[PDB]
Amino acid sequence: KIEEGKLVIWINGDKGYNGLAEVGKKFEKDTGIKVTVEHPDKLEEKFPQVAATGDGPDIIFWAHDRFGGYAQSGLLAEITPDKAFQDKLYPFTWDAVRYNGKLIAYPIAVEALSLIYNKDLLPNPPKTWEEIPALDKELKAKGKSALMFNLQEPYFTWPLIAADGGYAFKYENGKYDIKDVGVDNAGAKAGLTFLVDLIKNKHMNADTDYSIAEAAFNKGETAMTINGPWAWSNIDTSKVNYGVTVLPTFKGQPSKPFVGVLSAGINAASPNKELAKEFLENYLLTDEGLEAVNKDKPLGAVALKSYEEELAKDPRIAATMENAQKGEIMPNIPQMSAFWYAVRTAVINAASGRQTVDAALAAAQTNAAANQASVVANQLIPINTALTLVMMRSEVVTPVGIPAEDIPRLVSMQVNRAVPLGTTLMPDMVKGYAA
Ligand SMILES: OC[C@H]1O[C@H](O[C@H]2[C@H](O)[C@@H](O)[C@@H](O[C@H]3[C@H](O)[C@@H](O)[C@@H](O)O[C@@H]3CO)O[C@@H]2CO)[C@H](O)[C@@H](O)[C@@H]1O
Repeated sequence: KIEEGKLVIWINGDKGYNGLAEVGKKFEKDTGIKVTVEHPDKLEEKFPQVAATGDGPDIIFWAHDRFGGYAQSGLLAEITPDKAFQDKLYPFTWDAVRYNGKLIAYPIAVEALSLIYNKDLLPNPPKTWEEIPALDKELKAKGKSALMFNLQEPYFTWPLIAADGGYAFKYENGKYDIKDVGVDNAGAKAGLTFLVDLIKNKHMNADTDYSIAEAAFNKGETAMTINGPWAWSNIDTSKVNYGVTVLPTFKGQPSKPFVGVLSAGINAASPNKELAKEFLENYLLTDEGLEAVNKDKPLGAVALKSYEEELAKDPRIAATMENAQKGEIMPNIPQMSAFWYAVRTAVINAASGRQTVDAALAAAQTNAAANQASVVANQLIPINTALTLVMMRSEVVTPVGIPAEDIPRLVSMQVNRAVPLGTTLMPDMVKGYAA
């Protein structure tokens, strides 16, 4: 699918890919180089799996946190901006995409979660997490809710987990100490406990995901959500009169969102490295280029100084940078995805009641040092067999499969194909796995 003299680009489905495609059509008009923008599911998992070979796209877009792992594995071309080009972008954004000395991607924009609120339900939004139970009660009476946001992705809960002292890897000297993990300290427990009580007290549902929370906010049913700049386009379109503001504090500490830098990497395997560079440097990272993407879905505070100077005038963007400042830039180290999986698991388990907070975070501290494991058949499993534990073991494999953490829930569910011993159990092999 990668061919000399064409570009294939991958970007996430929540970003402005139609806008990016317009930049691509301008590139093609100038250069004769066809550009195809795709937004695959699980692209960030898909990329390391397929570029491992020589496949995948010429250009990949993601937050910088995933980049060091791609670099560590040799999947990224070292990029070669000249000093004048580097000077067009904020130094702290190049920092985000520097790994083991080398620039491994182009920074595009600075993403931080903010509190989004409906001015016609809550004209004065809460300054603290602690007042939200009371607010939800008052609003429940009016047939509304106070707050909904995606609880299936740790990105969204981390600001609260971090507020009172949770952290990922301790930053010491000038290094991240990957032996000093902070997902199971007192502050982390306090934050996750506070969320678990929101659910226990019926102020939030453990099953709330991205699209549920978005539909509810945009339909005027809940007073508040937590989301990024990319979400503002759809709220605009729904004519909710909304504001963007600083996240609530918890125990008098600011929420500390993990800050991402949307970045564009060039595939080490691409025979279009120069074309990709000229697309990125001369078409995308221009006022016009970024405008076109931003108009589709807002980017946040862009890395390009000249266009940010304009965007910075928007209170929404100032709100984004205030939240950014209170939070922390994500590491880009390879251990970041293991960290995220460990915390994903902990949050989902604690919130659903499958595990206590303390137990869930103890497991997260241990798992942050490991890697996401998948279900592997421990026996020949004939077609239509109801799964028992002795049929399933756990292994760190690529491509990943059903999460090993799902084994208990798999018990009694049926496979729809014969699964040989040692085969990775995939989601499409199990009947009813969608639920
Ligand atoms: O939860 C499992 C998940 O963990 C890792 O995903 C994290 C991303 O790496 C990280 O950048 C961030 O993702 C957010 C984006 O930055 C933002 O642009 C927007 O698209 O929302 C994203 C959150 O949904 O946080 C997530 C974790 O929540 C890991 O790399 C993934 O492969 C893995 O599936």
